[PDB]
Amino acid sequence: GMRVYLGADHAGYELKQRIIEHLKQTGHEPIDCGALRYDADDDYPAFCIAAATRTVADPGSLGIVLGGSGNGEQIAANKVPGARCALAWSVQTAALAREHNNAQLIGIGGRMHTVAEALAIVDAFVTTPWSKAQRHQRRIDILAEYERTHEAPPVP
Amino acid sequence: GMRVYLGADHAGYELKQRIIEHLKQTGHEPIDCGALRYDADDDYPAFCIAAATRTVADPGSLGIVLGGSGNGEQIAANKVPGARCALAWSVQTAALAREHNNAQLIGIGGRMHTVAEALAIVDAFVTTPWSKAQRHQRRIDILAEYERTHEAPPVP
Ligand SMILES: O=P(O)(O)OC[C@H]1O[C@H](O)[C@H](O)[C@H](O)[C@@H]1O
Ligand SMILES: O=P(O)(O)OC[C@H]1O[C@H](O)[C@H](O)[C@H](O)[C@@H]1O
Repeated sequence: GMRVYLGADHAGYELKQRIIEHLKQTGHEPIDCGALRYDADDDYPAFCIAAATRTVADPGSLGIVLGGSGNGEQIAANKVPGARCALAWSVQTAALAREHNNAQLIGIGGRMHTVAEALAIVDAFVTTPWSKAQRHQRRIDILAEYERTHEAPPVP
Repeated sequence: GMRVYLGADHAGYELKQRIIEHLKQTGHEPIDCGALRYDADDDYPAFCIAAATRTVADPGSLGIVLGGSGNGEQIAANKVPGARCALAWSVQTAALAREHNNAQLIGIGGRMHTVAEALAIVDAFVTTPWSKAQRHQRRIDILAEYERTHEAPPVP
């Protein structure tokens, strides 16, 4: 049972609703950060930042951000200090986001997948463990340090 | 002809050399930020931060970050202030990254695509114009302001 913060704009809104239901039915705890209704002109960054901020503030939780293409949503989420947001476009990439990047969040482009495909991605994301492998941790650490100082690490 | 800053770790290294060749042959200006050799144990963040930093520092340029899965690489690039790095997993997502997100960078997962698929992704990214549509600019602006102030925009 994972806690999962969900954020979506209008383009991800109906998929977000289906994912909430799916997560409830599969033993997890979805928390809706908005949008709480369909507003055709609404702007994804607020909801992505909301979901990412909550996820980083609640260590051990996960987050999913949803819009049309997934890319703006993950870009926005990655601007939150400490957040690592992968773009999940397949079951394999959702799994690797957890296993290699210890990604707390994924973005999913609601316009790029059928509901069934999207729910399979969600499943992979919420069930795949972080490997804790030394090299993966080292790379996350290097990034975390860069976030702290904004000093670009040297290239060999 | 675009200027394109390229970064890669060992997993994206061979694909990078291939993309450099392709960009030269198609009238563009690639600039290699490393890795300059195959090193099986090397760490993607420095190469991605390097490419993203150079790209943001040179308005009008684009950048491409390359690794195994693409996701760690775009996460790293997105930590650079002002950088918008999309995960390009298809010709469509490469195109929309430019059209909708005015993304200066894409990440590509070398282990996820054939060379021919990757090069078609590259072509879409370096030839698709930014739309400049009001709503897309507004969202990019909202994100830039969050980046500047870390004041999370309010959610309805
Ligand atoms: O405003 P519309 O619905 O056309 O587009 C909204 C979408 O724009 C871009 O594609 C963003 O990456 C994001 O996915 C957002 O959901
Ligand atoms: O160290 P190895 O080669 O197993 O993996 C390296 C890869 O790790 C992760 O997948 C990152 O997202 C990135 O794609 C990197 O290139």
